[PDB]
Amino acid sequence: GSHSMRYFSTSVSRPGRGEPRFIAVGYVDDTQFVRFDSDAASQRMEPRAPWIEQEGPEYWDEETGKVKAHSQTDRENLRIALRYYNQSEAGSHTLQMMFGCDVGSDGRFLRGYHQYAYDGKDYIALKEDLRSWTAADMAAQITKRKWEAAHVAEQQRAYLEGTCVDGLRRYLENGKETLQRTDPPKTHMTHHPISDHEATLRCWALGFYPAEITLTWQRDGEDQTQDTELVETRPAGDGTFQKWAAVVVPSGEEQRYTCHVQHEGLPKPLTLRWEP
Amino acid sequence: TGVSQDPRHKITKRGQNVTFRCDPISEHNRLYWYRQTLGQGPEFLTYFQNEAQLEKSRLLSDRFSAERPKGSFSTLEIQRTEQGDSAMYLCASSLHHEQYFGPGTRLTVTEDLKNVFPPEVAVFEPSEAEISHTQKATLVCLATGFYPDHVELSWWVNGKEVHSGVCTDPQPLKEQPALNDSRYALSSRLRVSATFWQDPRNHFRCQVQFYGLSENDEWTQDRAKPVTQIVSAEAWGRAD
Amino acid sequence: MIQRTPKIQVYSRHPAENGKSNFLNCYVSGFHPSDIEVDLLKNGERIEKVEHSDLSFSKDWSFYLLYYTEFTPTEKDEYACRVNHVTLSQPKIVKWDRDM
Amino acid sequence: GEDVEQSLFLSVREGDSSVINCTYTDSSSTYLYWYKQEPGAGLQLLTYIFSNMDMKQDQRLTVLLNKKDKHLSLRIADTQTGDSAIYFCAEPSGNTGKLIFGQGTTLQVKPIQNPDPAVYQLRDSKSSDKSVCLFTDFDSQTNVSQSKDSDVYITDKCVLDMRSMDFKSNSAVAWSNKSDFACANAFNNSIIPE
Amino acid sequence: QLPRLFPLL
Repeated sequence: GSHSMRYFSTSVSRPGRGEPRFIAVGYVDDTQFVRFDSDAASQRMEPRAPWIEQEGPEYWDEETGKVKAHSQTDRENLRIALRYYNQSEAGSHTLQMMFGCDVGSDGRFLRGYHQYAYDGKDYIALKEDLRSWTAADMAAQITKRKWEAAHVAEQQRAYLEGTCVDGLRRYLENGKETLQRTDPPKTHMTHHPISDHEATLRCWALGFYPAEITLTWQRDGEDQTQDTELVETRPAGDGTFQKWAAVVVPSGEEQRYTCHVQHEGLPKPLTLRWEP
Repeated sequence: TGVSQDPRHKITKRGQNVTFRCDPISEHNRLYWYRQTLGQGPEFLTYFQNEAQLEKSRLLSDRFSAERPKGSFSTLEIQRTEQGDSAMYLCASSLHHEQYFGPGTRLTVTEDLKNVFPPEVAVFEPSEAEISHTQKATLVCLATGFYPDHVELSWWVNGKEVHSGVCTDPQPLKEQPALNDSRYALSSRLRVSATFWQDPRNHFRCQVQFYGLSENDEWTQDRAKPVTQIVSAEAWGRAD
Repeated sequence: MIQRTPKIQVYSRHPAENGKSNFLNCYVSGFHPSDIEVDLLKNGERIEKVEHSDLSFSKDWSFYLLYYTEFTPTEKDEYACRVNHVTLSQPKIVKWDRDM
Repeated sequence: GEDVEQSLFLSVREGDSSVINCTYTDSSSTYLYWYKQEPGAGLQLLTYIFSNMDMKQDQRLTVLLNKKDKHLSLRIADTQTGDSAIYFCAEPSGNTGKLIFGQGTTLQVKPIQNPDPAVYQLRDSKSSDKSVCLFTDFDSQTNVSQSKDSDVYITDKCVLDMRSMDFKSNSAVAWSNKSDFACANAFNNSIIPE
Repeated sequence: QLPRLFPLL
């Protein structure tokens, strides 16, 4: 369908116990393809899927030099933020950025992303029109005035519309077997009666990709309630994901309700009921 | 605004040391040094991201060092300056991607300061044949016998710098062109109405600004110290 | 700043069948800051051969790790994830329920 | 490995379109500059295009880019004798913002003014003794090379604009301390094609 | 594929 590529930087100051720590990770869709960790021996953009290992010597040396200079830049970025917030150096802080781009089935460019968070909060993000920034506070405003004078957005747009897309298409084509697959969800139902008066109905989606799912309980027609609970989608660790949804009910009342699964894979959205 | 650079000209003895300053535009986190030898495009030397020197080149020798203490102005020390390092040392600064350049430091490295001569200037007055044939008068300025090639030649008419009807030579003439150490010559021309030229209340001054030696430069020869100085020639308008 | 207590799930890559090769997962989601300590526990004792996923985050900028170790379930055996954060005043133990 | 290639030298007539191409080194370069150097010391940013743009117009300047060929070209629609200068194309290199430059194209712009060739002798304002020969109002296709003798100095063709009269003239100068030096016989064998 | 230039805050 439409696919995406996101890199995620994370820098964390370590007053007294060295220079800050930089960790970056690459993803296409819900599938991680590289990693760099500044504390590691290797000092290199390392591969993280068996399909990205086929890219030639140049790719590795190129990517290492960049993610290495990404780290020296987000290093000094922590230093500036300190000063913008007049915070004491003895304190430890966290700068995360996230960027990347998206394409349709036409393989054509769709959306860019370029966002920063300081200490777990939005700082500055490039609008979907890629000419402007949203500043979260009056320090971001300082950044927003420099970046508008610099013409950062015009330059970053060129990267996103260009090298970012080019990258993504190659990965979708070298990695087609992995990245361009739908794994349908395997769906079973457990029942654990809490007492003789009431029982628990758990709706299981296992071993499906990508992560996006919508699991919906209902009784005798439509039912959306906080009587229902959902655990956040979790990774199985083999490249598929898991989710379960539970609902509680009276006894001998198990067929009044059904569970409904939507996923990219399934030609038809399913229904699940309890057989003793 | 614009990047600044001290000093704009430098003459060293071969093997003395030399430090250039560069002040970039306020609030510009990135600073780059290049060198450029005339006839060529600039080669990258070193890069600063505030206080941190994040890139240098193979080019850059042990002898070369740069520093941006305080994240602002930068220096460039060159040690044991050989003639080879005679070059324009340019400074650029950028908020992000757009570099703005300085006016640069033109460095001439000479084996000995007895090779420094200031120019001799002369104005030559126009031909009867021009005046009649064209109703125009051309003066020629001739500056000769100067090393190094650190001059700025201007025309002044009744005390006004003339920014039209002038071409100074695009670049100078070596008296012995084959040798690298050789003195230089340079012409400028000013063309006017032959009626401007005939008015005798009209002053014409040719002016060569030479960039020579310093107070801190040491001179013990039987000759006037070739300091930074203006040397000029004058002609008055003639009814003839 | 902004702090964010970690959500925890402890689970098995596969429907657990007694004496079958499987992987034990501890997933810790939606926490800030990134510093976290995590241990998979056999009964009350600590497994020393655990690996963790590389550090990422979600739309809310909150971090998530996966922790895994190979294992073979036994009907008697009990299996725990233990987690310490700057948000938590004592480390949190979560027992692996086979049905979760 | 390889370098930003452009031409060393380009000649053109007042009012013609000057067109400097270069070929740059890496597709991933998001921006490309033209800088300008006049006689002197000051290197001045002219214009740049982003890699996601075909064209960029700016008064008399136009810039075209073909990312596929890594081909960049600067265009100047009416050309003045003032436009004469060195024009450098410049590409980012690596992960700094650091630039590699072309060798620079010199734009010689020729006056279209009707030639009226002449040599003259000028006398020193202070010493009647000292003289210079001037060669002026000569054609632009005419070129002054330096001397055959080594005691005789000839300067280079140099364009002069008197802006009150809309007038331009190539001109060169020659001199000598030789006793026999003759203005007629100075430039006459130094007249060469463009 | 990564960028070759990153903004300063």
